[PDB]
Amino acid sequence: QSALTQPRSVSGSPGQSVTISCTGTSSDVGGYNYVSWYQQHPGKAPKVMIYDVSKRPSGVPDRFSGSKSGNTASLTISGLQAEDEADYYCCSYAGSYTYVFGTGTKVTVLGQPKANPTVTLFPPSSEELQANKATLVCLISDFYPGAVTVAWKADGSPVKAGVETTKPSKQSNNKYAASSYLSLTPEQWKSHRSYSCQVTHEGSTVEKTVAPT
Amino acid sequence: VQLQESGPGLVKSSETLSLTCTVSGGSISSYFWSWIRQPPGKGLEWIGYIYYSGSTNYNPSLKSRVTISLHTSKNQFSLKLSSVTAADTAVYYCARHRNWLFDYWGQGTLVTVSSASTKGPSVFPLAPGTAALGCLVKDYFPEPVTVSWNSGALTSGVHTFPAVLQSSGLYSLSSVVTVPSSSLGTQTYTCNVDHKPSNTKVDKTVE
DNA sequence: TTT
Repeated sequence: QSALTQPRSVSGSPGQSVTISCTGTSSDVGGYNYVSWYQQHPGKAPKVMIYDVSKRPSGVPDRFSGSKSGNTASLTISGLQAEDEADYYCCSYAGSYTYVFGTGTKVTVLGQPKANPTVTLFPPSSEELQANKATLVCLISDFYPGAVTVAWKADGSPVKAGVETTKPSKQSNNKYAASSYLSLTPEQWKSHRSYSCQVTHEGSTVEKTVAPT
Repeated sequence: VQLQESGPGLVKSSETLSLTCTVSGGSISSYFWSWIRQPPGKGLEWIGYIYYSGSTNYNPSLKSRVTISLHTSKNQFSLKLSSVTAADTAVYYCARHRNWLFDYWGQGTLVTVSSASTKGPSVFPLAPGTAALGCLVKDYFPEPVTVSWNSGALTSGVHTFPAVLQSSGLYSLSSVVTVPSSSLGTQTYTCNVDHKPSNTKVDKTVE
């Protein structure tokens, strides 16, 4: 089945509220009330925060609440505290003894002003082309919050195959950076007129383009 | 009550990945017993679960490859994932599933899928207000590699990215430096790549 | 076989 759709990034200052959506289908999220939510801090196992749409396990603070509307579940965190910064996954029963997890949302508890990413797209080096290989390298730097969506295009047309993207990691200056690689053959690289790396960060999109030359 | 995964961290391509979960402080005579995985930097993926009575139910996209078994005399349950490729590289978690939720999770075990022998990286230049430049450190195994710039003298604006494991079973990473564009072709910028597992060092001046 |  298809993973449940979540936003990549949600954010708020300490004391504010955020809501995370989790969109499924009528055969999972909107088919049962067996929706659960999981919190994951770096390097740790997921930890259950909500089950049966709206119930809290013992020990989970009351600032976490769950709800549902049609085929969309929502996790709401009121009065954000610094320790709420983590990844959050919804999960739903999906019929005939199966479960499907959502794609995950990074919750950022804002401690800096937001920073837009600087995007540099490198074409394959002539040295790499001589090695009968081709990698486009899309470098994304100096952004906050640390969550970004990367999409690749070949002559304005989405390219899903041969894409590898790194989870954003903190730079030495406390903003984030991420990287995406599009792996092609030299012939693929030469056959197309243009290639683009499209970076989406907090509503805004930055696009860089490169062509064989 | 506690679950913990045991078994190897490195499996060869096209072989069977085997893990065991040992339950302590509790029996396996109730509930469901589940496996979930998470590729590095990506989302959770349910693999399957087994009911205490033996009934197995797996993710439909992994069905023909997955075996979950109970071992009651050891209070364990196991996972076998056949036909493994680099795409199966993930943190594998066991978890108890009770009353429609996953409540006690193991710490997880990273399983890397590769039949790669030790190999040193190819280093390719990422040639350039400010300008970004870098080095693509490609097709090495195993981790780690360390990258410095100008023998550690240049640290401002430097960022080295986490490694990606490609479909080949070999790792790649990039390291980048943001410098003033007026210094290009006068200042030299050299990435020093150190791959101890293959006894390899590469210096690459990028221009 | 199976909350």
